[PDB]
Amino acid sequence: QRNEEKAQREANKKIEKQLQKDKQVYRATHRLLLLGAGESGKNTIVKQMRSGIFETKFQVDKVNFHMFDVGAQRDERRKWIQCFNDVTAIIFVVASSSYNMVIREDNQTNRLQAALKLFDSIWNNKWLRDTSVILFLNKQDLLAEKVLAGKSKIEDYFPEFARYTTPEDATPEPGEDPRVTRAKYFIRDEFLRISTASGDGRHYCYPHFTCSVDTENIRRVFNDCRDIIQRMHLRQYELL
Amino acid sequence: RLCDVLQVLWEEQDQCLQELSREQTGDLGTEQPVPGCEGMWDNISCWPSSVPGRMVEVECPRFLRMLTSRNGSLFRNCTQDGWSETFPRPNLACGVNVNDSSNEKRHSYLLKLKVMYTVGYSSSLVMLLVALGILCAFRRLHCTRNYIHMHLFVSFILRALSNFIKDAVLFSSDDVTYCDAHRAGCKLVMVLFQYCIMANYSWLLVEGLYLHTLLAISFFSERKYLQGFVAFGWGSPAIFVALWAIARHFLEDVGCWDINANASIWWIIRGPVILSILINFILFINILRILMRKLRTQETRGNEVSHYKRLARSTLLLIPLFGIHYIVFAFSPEDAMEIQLFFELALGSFQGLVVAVLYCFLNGEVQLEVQKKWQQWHL
Amino acid sequence: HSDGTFTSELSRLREGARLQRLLQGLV
Amino acid sequence: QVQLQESGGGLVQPGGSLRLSCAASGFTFSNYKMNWVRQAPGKGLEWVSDISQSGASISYTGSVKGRFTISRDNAKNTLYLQMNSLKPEDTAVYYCARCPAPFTRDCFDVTSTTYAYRGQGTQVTV
Amino acid sequence: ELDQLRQEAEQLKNQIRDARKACADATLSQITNNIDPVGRIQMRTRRTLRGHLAKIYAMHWGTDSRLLVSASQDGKLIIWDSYTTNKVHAIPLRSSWVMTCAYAPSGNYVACGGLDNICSIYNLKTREGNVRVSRELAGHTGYLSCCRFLDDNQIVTSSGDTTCALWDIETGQQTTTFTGHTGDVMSLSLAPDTRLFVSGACDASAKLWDVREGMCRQTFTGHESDINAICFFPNGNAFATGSDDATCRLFDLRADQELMTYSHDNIICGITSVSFSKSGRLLLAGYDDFNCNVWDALKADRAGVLAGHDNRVSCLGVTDDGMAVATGSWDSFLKIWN
Amino acid sequence: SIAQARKLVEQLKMEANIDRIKVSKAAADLMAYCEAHAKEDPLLTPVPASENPFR
Repeated sequence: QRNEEKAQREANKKIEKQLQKDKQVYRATHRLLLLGAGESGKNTIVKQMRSGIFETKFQVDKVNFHMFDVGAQRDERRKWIQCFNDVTAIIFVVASSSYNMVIREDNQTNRLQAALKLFDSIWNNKWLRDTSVILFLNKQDLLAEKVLAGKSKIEDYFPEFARYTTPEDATPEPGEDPRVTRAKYFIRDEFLRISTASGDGRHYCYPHFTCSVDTENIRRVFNDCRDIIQRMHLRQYELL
Repeated sequence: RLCDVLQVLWEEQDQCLQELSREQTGDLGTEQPVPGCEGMWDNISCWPSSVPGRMVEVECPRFLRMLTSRNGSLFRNCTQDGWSETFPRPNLACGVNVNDSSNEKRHSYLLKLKVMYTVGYSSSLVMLLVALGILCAFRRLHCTRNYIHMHLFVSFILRALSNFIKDAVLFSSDDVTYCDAHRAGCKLVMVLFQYCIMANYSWLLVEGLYLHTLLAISFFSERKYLQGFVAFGWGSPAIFVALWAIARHFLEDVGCWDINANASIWWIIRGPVILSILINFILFINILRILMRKLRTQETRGNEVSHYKRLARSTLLLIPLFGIHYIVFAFSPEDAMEIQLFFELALGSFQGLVVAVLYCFLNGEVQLEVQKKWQQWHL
Repeated sequence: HSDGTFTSELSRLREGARLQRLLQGLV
Repeated sequence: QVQLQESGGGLVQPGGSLRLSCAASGFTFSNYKMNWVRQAPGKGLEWVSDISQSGASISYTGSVKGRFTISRDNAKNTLYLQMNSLKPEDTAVYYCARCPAPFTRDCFDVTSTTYAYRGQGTQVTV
Repeated sequence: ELDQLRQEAEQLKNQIRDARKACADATLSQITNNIDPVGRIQMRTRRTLRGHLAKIYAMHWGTDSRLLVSASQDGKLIIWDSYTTNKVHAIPLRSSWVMTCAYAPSGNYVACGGLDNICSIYNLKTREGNVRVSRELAGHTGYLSCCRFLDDNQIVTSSGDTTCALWDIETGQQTTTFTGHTGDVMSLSLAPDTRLFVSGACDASAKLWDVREGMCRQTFTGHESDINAICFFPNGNAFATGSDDATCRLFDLRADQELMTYSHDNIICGITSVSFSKSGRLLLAGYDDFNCNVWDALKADRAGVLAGHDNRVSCLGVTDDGMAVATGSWDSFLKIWN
Repeated sequence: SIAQARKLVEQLKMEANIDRIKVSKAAADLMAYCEAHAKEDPLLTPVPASENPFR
């Protein structure tokens, strides 16, 4: 019956008009995955910006960003993490001061080493090979207190720290001690070693010394997502 | 002007044809300085037929009469007994006698360049028609970078096609085709030629604008302003050519519109084209500074040499796609018209082929999609 | 642009040749 | 059926040396990166060492570097941990753990509670 | 003690392994060695379905076989008419991370779920005529991996919480809960009778479940890695599985051990999806290499390859009539092959 | 775990108590079923273009 065929054709066109509007709103939005341990400080970072998967909607200068936190999922991430292979960037939050043995933080002898293993597994995954990571070295305020006190030494859990020398691009904060600078830069250099080994230009790592209450965290993510989009357009033109 | 002079001579001949029925026959026998027998309206500019015939008043044509140093002073007499005919070479000879050897080499130099540009446009046209098809044929290739590229390729095809049609209408024969035949047609093809050249310049600037917006403007990927860029690419040349056409019809409406006698009228086309070249040069430099900033904040310490090869390769790819070679002779003296015509037309004609090879034949994605389809044929 | 300059220059020359042949015919 | 059985664990004096062995069956051992993980009493599972499929790429945690050696024999389908200069902090249950998928650079979930591809463990006391 | 139970479990495991080895008189390959091989199988791409903006995770064919529901991570569920390519319905989803979709045998309702941990039921035949979510099932503590309707009021689901659970749609409550698996359950397939169902998890083990009883009647092992896909043979007595170890295995229910193994030295990528042809002679498998391999189920020979996707093949479905095969990919496209 | 081990053992006892069949009988049945429906399989047995709804 031609009446059924023309109705289905009209129904298809009504759907296509609605899908064109959906494409404009989907392609204009930047999707972020926030990953972190319980004591990373991701929840406080989420609270400042502000369900089996939690979502946060925030805007930075006319640009919409949709951020996703795990919520109720098991500790095994090998299947679920494959869904985030199209996100703009993966904001990984790591507590910098969790290098010593602490019962409170997950009952783990080294939380930083566990964070390093997680980062190396995400950076080398076949599905996440083209996904850029925004590394948030959170809890820098606590790290300065632990390094200035001196009861717990990073070299106990990171022997290479004894031979470590702060690089010429240290850019220390006003009034910061050399000891805090060598510590945080060693922490950053541990992650950079993993990212520099296999990046191959497909994806990039953006390290940042962060605090859970830093107002700059939203601007840092905006700048990282702008640099990521720029490199992705450069690559299409073969300019790289 | 060949036509204005030819007509002046035809008007002087119609002036002669008015006095053609002289009715002076029968006094050609009695010896006279001139019996009015003069009938060579063709041989003389026109025959005065004055009985004294002391001098021929017309002499050289009225348009060339001002140019000629003397007026008249030449007597042509068809007399068995009387004064003796005097020819132009004997009397004044105007300046036509002057060999005028200068600029003969330039006339030959232009004809050679026309052959060189003809092969540059032909080669570009063949490679651009096979590039537009590859991009249109594969859905995977479709993207807003490709669609902008598609319009650029078409602008080159029109630039290449326009030239061939213009050459046939104006330079096909030594006899002047379109002398008075189809003047409105010769003018119409000139209008199309001017628009097609300007459309290619406009599209070269649009390629710079799109890439510059993608990098300089944060998160500028709306894909909505693509229609605005398409409208600028075709619409902006149409406005400039129309204003040139208004002026060419209203003022300096001499023969076909091919010769740019009025410099001010030419600036309606030359000035916008020069501005497009200046803008594309600045965007090209800014895109390179943004790119080097990405090069320097990567590879860690990296290698000066490694960064420069990335910079050199990316700069070379951009030069054909923006027309940065148009900067070298833009703002040049009119003494370097021979080198500029050679660089811009003889080698420039190949820029449609270079763009197609770099952004299609050597584009990695195009190579992948052609290979995958050929594997299905290969199976 | 060069194409317009090339077309103006070769048209002006051709005409100066088509006028010179015409004067060669008349004289 | 994937099976990993640890052995060699026991009670040692501080400064003593042990050699843990993990026997593997039910999969192609050569296609998988192998790991040693440990659970100290009152603490979560912690990664100790990993070895690549060839055995060429080897990693260790900072606390055990220069005191622990990880080795694999592809023909024997066996993974080995040699522990020297043992300390009381090294008292834990040691579990050899296979990476989830073969041929993959990444390794996820080896230290997760209830990871399927992990042996029952061998307690080591110093 | 824990050791006595452990050695007792090992005793039972070895006893089962001897009992099953006592039934291995002759391999399925030896039994089928004398039959004519299928030979090269050539399937062309008849219909390409376009419209999804992001990777497709799942697709299910309607019982009529003229229609199919696809599920994508752009947050959209799309109903397609495979005979004309016309979209019948586009359903906006509350959560964009859908991992599964199901068409009802009646076709009155469809189901989707994912990282939300919820199975959402949509009515396709409302009195108003607008598709609206009619029931949300919220018991599961992990992502939804697979779902299948037994009927309009009953639907079985599988979660990353290690469990499966029958649901009564009218009450929204779990009639029974299947908790045998130790890893994230990735797939399930209902038997033609619907009395039983099989499930594949990330523990390299497949479990046969009695739906009414809620008990696991049989467990099947031998995969080296996570089982990603599972499908029953069309007679209900065997099922096929696809794993991350780049291998497919056919497991017989009455024999309680795998009859056949489909592998190749050149394939080093995991399997995402498996389906059987109407006779069961052909096993179709989707791969991470972007290509589907058609296998001769009886002889374990690769009969043909479907190669039209530019991204990982996420899901496969064969029509009820057996006329067509659908393939869904991370490339946002669904291709129908004949 | 002691509860988990007491749960796993009880399940293994149920799986051990099942009645099996020879693999040869199981493999003959699959072959007979496939050969009974080969004509009705449009993918194994291609049909004329006229029959194909798709083409």
